Amino acid sequence: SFPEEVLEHVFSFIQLDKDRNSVSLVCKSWYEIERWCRRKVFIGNCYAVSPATVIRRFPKVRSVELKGKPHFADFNLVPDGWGGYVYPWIEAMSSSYTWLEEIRLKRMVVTDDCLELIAKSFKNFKVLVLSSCEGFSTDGLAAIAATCRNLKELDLRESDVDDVSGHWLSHFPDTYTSLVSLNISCLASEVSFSALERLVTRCPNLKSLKLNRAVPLEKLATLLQRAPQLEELGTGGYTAEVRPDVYSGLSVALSGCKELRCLSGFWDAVPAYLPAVYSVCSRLTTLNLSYATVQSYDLVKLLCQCPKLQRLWVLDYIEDAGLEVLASTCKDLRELRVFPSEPFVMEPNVALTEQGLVSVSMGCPKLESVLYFCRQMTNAALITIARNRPNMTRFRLCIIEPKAPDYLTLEPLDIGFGAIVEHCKDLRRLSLSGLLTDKVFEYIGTYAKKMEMLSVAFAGDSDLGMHHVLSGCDSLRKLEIRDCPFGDKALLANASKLETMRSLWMSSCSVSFGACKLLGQKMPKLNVEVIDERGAPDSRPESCPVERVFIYRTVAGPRFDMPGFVWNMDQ
Amino acid sequence: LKSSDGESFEVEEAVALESQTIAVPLPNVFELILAANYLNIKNLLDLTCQTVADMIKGKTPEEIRTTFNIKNDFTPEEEEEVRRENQWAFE
Ligand SMILES: O=P(O)(O)O[C@H]1[C@H](OP(=O)(O)O)[C@@H](OP(=O)(O)O)[C@H](OP(=O)(O)O)[C@@H](OP(=O)(O)O)[C@H]1OP(=O)(O)O
Ligand SMILES: O=C(O)Cc1c[nH]c2ccccc12
Repeated sequence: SFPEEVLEHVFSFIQLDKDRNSVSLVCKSWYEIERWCRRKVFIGNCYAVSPATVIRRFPKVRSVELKGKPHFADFNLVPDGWGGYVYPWIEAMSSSYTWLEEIRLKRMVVTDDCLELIAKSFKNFKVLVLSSCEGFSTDGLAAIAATCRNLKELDLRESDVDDVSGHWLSHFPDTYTSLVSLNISCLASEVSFSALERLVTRCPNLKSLKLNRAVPLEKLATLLQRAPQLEELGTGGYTAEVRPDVYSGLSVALSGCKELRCLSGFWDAVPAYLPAVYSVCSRLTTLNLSYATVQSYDLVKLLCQCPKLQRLWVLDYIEDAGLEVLASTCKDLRELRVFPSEPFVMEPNVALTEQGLVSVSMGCPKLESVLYFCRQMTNAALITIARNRPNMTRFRLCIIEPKAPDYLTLEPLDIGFGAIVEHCKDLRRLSLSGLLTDKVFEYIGTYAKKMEMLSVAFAGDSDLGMHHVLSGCDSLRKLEIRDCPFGDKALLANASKLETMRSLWMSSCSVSFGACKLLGQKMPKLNVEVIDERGAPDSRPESCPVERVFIYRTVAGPRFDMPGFVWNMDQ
Repeated sequence: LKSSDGESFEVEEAVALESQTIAVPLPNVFELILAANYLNIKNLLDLTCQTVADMIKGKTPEEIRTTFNIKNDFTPEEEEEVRRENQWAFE
């Protein structure tokens, strides 16, 4: 109800994607003012929309975030070459968003050409996050280091980089001082240590430093003395000859970092050097001990010192006894992830069971996010967890043996997971495992009204199970399924449901090529992609199950970069 | 300082230089917002504008326009096309 100047100013105070979208739809006038002052754009599926559409709607963007391959790519189920190329995005933006500051990519293919184009088009470029990306080398890293004079973040989390050489880092010039966050943890190639040390020294705003394994433990203290303002540290290698002078240099350097809240790295960690980390312990909010294969009592010694801990990622070496300690000591714990050591061994190498998760659920009243890998489970334990933690928002349970029943009753785990979705009303994410019938899905459809993301493997009896989910799950945005006896019937019965979701993934299920064709006919605003490496789906009977089908809504239509093993079903 | 209704106001230089406009007849003094803006008083403008933004945050289009007395000038098709792009592409 105000001059255009005032509304624009009102909007500066609205930065959430959803609120921005609501304002754009109050009237044509607000639509117009908001397009023009929108700073950030989040594109959760890069094939849901074209670069040209984004660039013309939102001409003044300074921050973009893009995601490519679906999650099951992490499990090696999307073959190489499938797609997720960011180049076209960067080419379109290169001439349009001259002022762009941030690019955050997740599971995209990013090449050295991409990186060079970024470096050269965006003078004010400050933030590059490459999360689980692939396609580039240290040469492309070299171009960013040499050219991006304003760079504040270079974050490479879990990317596959072509490790040509560690020389790229020494391309940051001596005039460069603006670095705030560096995560080189995925790099195998050794960086020039003195180049690194000189970079840390000349960068006073550096707050997060996550090293690669090739920085040895004995060099860590030297870097820390140069960056006492650090809030996050990921160590390099954590192994050395056990020596007083080495241990004490490390101890002093770390206790000189008074702002440190987050610790990670710990590769090859030797128990003798873990204590250097103790002065920091009392203020730590995140600990990632995932690469540390030290044993339960050693983890317990550390964790006793960590009353403020909010996030723990640990190996199952923690064991139930360790988790019982965690539950006592860490009352502010929000997130627990427990990863398998030895997942390709069926008999337990560690004493980590349901009881560890039970203890934590009882003792940690703010615990709301779980990823837990174990070998056995009971419906009784799941029911206790759900009752204790009605506040759970993300619950991810992976029992190592597919289709393992309750180990005491031999019943499916339908009832235990039923209890989770029944008692945890704000549960937004679930993944399942153990023996499960169609009944679990019926519980899910009935109770999981807030669930946004569901991952399923080796579960269910028939299409009625998938039908319950599509029919009942009001907030569903992502459904990913492998190896379940789910076919044509639920998929076609619930076709318009699919236009309310980001995507549906099914691999090794029983969805026929005929069903895929039909769904593509019926739903032209869907890209229905058959991903199958046996050759043309035409060369087999229509009734034959496809290897994989990936389905997603889009306003851009069929994509232009499908490889030879991918077919779109649109007419 | 003289207001638009002929009234007269006694303030000091300190208080009066907070207006970049003033910095005296003010023939133009939601009404507060118009006032911050016209007088170019930066904090008051921020403060009023953040308050209005709070009236928006978390509301759907219909309610936003309910509260500010705005009428829908999108044809049904237009509103369909924008909501879809908003949701499919940008959320
Ligand atoms: O909101 P989405 O687009 O559905 O993204 C989610 C969300 O990550 P964001 O922080 O990008 O919102 C999950 O995060 P949480 O809500 O659990 O904090 C994250 O899970 P992780 O915590 O394990 O990072 C998950 O990533 P993933 O599916 O790899 O586990 C990712 O979903 P995407 O797969 O679509 O990016
Ligand atoms: O969520 C995870 O990463 C683990 C998990 C547990 N059950 C699953 C089923 C399918 C895919 C992943 C999982």
